Order: sequence, then C-alpha cells, then structure tokens
Amino acid sequence: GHKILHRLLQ
Amino acid sequence: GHKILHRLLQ
Amino acid sequence: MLSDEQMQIINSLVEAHHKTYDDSYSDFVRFRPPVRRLSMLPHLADLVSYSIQKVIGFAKMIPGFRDLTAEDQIALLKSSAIEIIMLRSNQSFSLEDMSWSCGGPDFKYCINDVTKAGHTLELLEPLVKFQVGLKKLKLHEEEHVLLMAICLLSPDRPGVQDHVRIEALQDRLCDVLQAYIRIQHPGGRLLYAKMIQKLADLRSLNEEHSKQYRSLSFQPEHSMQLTPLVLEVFGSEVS
Amino acid sequence: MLSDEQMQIINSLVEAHHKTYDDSYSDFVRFRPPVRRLSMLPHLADLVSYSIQKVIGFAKMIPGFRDLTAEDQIALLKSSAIEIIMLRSNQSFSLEDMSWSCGGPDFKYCINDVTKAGHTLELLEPLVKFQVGLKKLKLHEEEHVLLMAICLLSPDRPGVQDHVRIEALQDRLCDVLQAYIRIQHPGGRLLYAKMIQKLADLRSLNEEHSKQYRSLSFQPEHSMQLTPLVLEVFGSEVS
Ligand SMILES: C[C@H](CCC(=O)O)[C@H]1CC[C@H]2[C@@H]3CC[C@@H]4C[C@H](O)CC[C@]4(C)[C@H]3CC[C@]12C
Ligand SMILES: C[C@H](CCC(=O)O)[C@H]1CC[C@H]2[C@@H]3CC[C@@H]4C[C@H](O)CC[C@]4(C)[C@H]3CC[C@]12C
Ligand SMILES: C[C@H](CCC(=O)O)[C@H]1CC[C@H]2[C@@H]3CC[C@@H]4C[C@H](O)CC[C@]4(C)[C@H]3CC[C@]12C
Ligand SMILES: C[C@H](CCC(=O)O)[C@H]1CC[C@H]2[C@@H]3CC[C@@H]4C[C@H](O)CC[C@]4(C)[C@H]3CC[C@]12C
Repeated sequence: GHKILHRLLQ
Repeated sequence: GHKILHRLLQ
Repeated sequence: MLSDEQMQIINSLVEAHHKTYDDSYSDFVRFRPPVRRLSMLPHLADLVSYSIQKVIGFAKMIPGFRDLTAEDQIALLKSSAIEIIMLRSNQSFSLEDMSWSCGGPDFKYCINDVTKAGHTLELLEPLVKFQVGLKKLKLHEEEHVLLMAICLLSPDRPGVQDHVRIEALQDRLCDVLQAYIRIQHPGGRLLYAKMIQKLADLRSLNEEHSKQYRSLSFQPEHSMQLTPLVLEVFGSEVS
Repeated sequence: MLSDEQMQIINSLVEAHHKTYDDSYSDFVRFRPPVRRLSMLPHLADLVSYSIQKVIGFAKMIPGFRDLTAEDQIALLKSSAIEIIMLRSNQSFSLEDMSWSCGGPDFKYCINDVTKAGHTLELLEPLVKFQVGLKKLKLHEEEHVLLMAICLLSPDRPGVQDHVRIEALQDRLCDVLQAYIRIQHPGGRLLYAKMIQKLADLRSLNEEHSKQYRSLSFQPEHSMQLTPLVLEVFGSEVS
C-alpha cells in the first residue's frame, strides 16, 4: 500500500 | 475490512 | 387509514431523523474550517463524513434494518449513503439563495463553494436542480423521512443478500407513504409518483458522484484530504 | 575545519528545514479547530498529519535520501517520523510556560491540552521532560537540523535494505556535527554526547508512542478521527 507515502516521495 | 462501518453499526 | 403498526413506523422514522439531524448545525465548528481550487475540500470532507455517521445512525433506527445481517446493512449503506446525504440536505437548502444554509454565514454553501472540492458542475448542476425540484414538493416531515427510509431500503442495491426481507420492508414503507399522502396531504394526488421519480434522480446523481469520486480518489494528494469513514463508505471494497 | 562538501551539507539541511517549518504556523487555522476527553484529538490528528507531510518534505531534501530506493525511504520515515516531529517541535517549546507555542493562543499547547487525544502521561511526561532537557542544550539551528537528519538516517531502523549506503550517510552527518560543535560552539565539549543520548531518548519515546498508538487505533471510534496519512505512516504495514 503506502499510496500517499509513495506519492509524496514524488 | 469495513472496520469503522461494522463498529458504528454496533 | 393506517394501523398502529404503520403509524408507529412513521413515528419511529421521525424520531430517528430528529436524533440524527441537528437543526442547529452546532457540530459544524468542529470541522476543518471552510475556505472560500480545492480550498473547500478539507471542510466538506469533514462535513460529508459527519453526515455519513448520522445516516448510519438514522438507518440503525429504521424498523427492520437492525435485524438484517451486518453484510446487508453495509451493502445498503455503501450504496445509498451519498443519496441519503443529498436527500437530507434539502432541509437546509433555500430556494431563495439557492444555497444550503446550515446556521451561520460560515456554513452557508452556494454552488460556488461546493465546486471547490474537486467535483465539477457535471455533478453540481444536476444536484442543485434536484434540490430545487424537491424543495418545490413542499414535503411534510413525515414524507421526507419516509422517502429517506425507502431510498435506503432498496433491495436492488449491489451486495444485498436477503432481497425478500428488504423488499418486504420497502414495500411496507411505500404503502405507508401512499396512505399518508392520500389522507394527510391536500392536493397530493400526483405527489407519490413525483417522489418515486426523485429516487430515480438520486440513482443518476449517485452514478455521477461515483464517477467523480473514482477519478479524484485516484490522486493521493486529494484522497489524503478525505476521512477514513469516507474512504470506507465511498470506496469499492466488497464484503 | 570543514570542506565545502561538509559545508554544503549543512547549508542544504538548514534550507530544507526553512522550506518545511513555517515559523508563522499560518496553516494551523486549516486544522480541525482545537477544543480545550479526546476533545483535542481532531485538531492534533490534523496537526500531526500536517507535520508528517513536512517531515517527508524535509527528508527529500537531505543529501542522499532521494537516491535511496522508495522502499528504504518509506522504511526510514515510518520508523522515524514520530521522532522527527518530537524533535522539530522543540522550536515552539517554551521553558517558561512548558508549552508548545505555535503562534496565537489557540495554538499554544500545554501538558493539559496534549493529554486530550487519547495518549497518557506515560507518554507525555517523558515527552515534556525530553523537550526541557533538549531546550537547555541551546542548540544552534545548524546542530538542530543536523540532529534531525542524523535521527532520520539511522540504518538500524526496521525494513532498511541498503544499510551500507545509509550508514555512510549518517556517519558523514555525525562527522559534520562533531566538527561544527568543536569549531562553532563555545564550551560545547560534551554537547555531541548529550545530543547522541537524545537520540536514545527518542527511541524510548517512539516505543511508548507506538504502544499507545496500537492500543488506541484498535478502537474504530478513535481511529476514524485520524487522517489517511497518519494511518499509513504510524500503521504497521510493511513494503
Ligand atoms: C452541505 C450539504 C448538506 C446540507 C445539510 O445536511 O443540511 C451537502 C449535501 C450533499 C453534499 C455534496 C455531495 C456530492 C459531493 C461529495 C464530496 O465529498 C464533497 C463535494 C460534494 C459536492 C458535497 C458538498 C456538500 C453537500 C451539498
Ligand atoms: C493546500 C493547503 C496549502 C499549502 C501551501 O500553500 O503550502 C494545505 C495547508 C494546511 C493543509 C491541511 C493540514 C491538515 C490536514 C493534513 C492531512 O494530511 C491532509 C488534510 C489536511 C486538512 C491538509 C489539507 C491541505 C492544506 C489545507
Ligand atoms: C504541537 C507539537 C508541535 C510543535 C511544533 O511543530 O513546533 C507536537 C510535537 C509532538 C506531538 C505529540 C506526539 C505524540 C502524540 C501523537 C498523537 O497523534 C497526538 C497526541 C501526541 C501527544 C502529540 C501532541 C502534539 C505534539 C506535542
Ligand atoms: C465527539 C464530538 C461530539 C458528538 C456529540 O456529543 O454528539 C463529534 C462532533 C463533530 C465530530 C467530528 C466531525 C468531523 C469529522 C468526521 C469524521 O468521520 C471523524 C473525525 C471528525 C473530526 C469528527 C470527530 C468527533 C466530533 C468532534
């Protein structure tokens, strides 16, 4: 998952 | 899942 | 004429609605503040999530809903929550200023405000038109709560197991509504049919909202502004 | 003496921190308002979540972090986020009133306020004592940002793959910190060792917070008040 984390990490 | 739903439905 | 059975059904629904719809909107100050591109998303995500909790509370008090399986209860709610929220919101909607007036100025929402959470006029135009047409029906509180209960107890919603039990519950509600109008609603000859068409308009609004929700929630920068309850209920997970 | 390499590392960290820590706390008015049992949970969940986004932003600017794999970046953040938030918060902490003063009165948090989000004094007592001891070190901004970077780049955090690369990055940061203190910090003979002990105090705070988070998040009525980012980062999922 970690959908938001991956996205914010660009 | 539906953890919150199950809980609120008591 | 109704039986003390049909009567207590109406009494149960009105009381359920009074216990779940705060006419003072006093909890709205607890929401992320409104800010008049996505400036209204934090506030409206909180408002919608709070409304979902209230719709669940209302549903648990509808006669017969509590006896359904946890799976059907979840099934009915995930499918109808957005419709009930749209329906219940007619109570704050004003034909005068075409806005949802929820107490103070900070919580009066116009088409301009509600277009700042990611959703387009493709959803908002039909939604405001729906509110207008519904407000013009001048529904008694009794018909309003019956309509929400009927909308929620639709056996043709995805994931529903005990169709017979749910269809039986909804048919009974419709019977009560037709009898109430005939007897208590002056000049309400075509009202029931107009109310049934509103249910069809709600299915169409549900579809457009579902479409836009899917598109928006796909962007984590947007979905991260939602609440865990909104993500559960509007999400696509299945029991 | 430092090399233009060690120097640019410090410059990079200070700039990263200035771009991720708003001394005006102007975004705090966007959070669910504070309310002084769990009355502060909605506001603090928003505050912590906003802080996590800022810590991710800070980390992406630490030299070498961006080159790590997405998996190690996630690994380091899930493990250290709560520690960096606790560390960075020392900037608003005041020894005078033993509170985190973030601008106006609405955002000045005392032990009383921060005990109203579900967490106990078992976590809050050591946290306030940690802030006090840390504030008394009178760290220069340079040492403050280096300490956060060192805390974040610990190769001994669960899930980390490229240990060698991460250990190399942290050792370089520690070298820069020891050199900075010796040269720029009058009477800082024992400061580096005091700063390293603070890292150990942070591991202990992380543990107690992790324990309490687990207990609380197990209740949906509580977890539903959190944000999707907090649930991701403080959750137990593994890459
Ligand atoms: C404030 C209103 C309630 C009045 C009341 O309770 O009295 C509610 C009723 C229906 C809601 C809209 C539903 C569709 C969209 C959902 C999305 O998560 C946010 C945007 C979206 C356009 C909502 C905005 C707020 C509305 C207009
Ligand atoms: C877009 C806005 C501008 C930022 C800028 O111009 O730099 C920022 C400022 C403060 C932010 C909110 C903070 C609380 C919540 C955190 C949670 O993880 C996500 C939801 C949450 C409500 C954020 C939404 C985005 C906001 C409103
Ligand atoms: C306001 C402070 C920031 C100051 C700044 O940025 O300048 C932050 C720093 C560390 C944070 C606490 C961390 C542990 C708990 C987490 C839980 O999700 C909520 C409760 C909990 C006790 C937080 C409260 C707010 C604190 C004190
Ligand atoms: C405990 C409080 C008292 C209720 C009472 O005494 O009846 C209620 C009033 C308004 C509620 C918040 C509404 C917005 C958010 C909805 C989201 O699904 C969960 C988080 C969210 C911030 C809720 C938290 C609980 C609140 C603060």
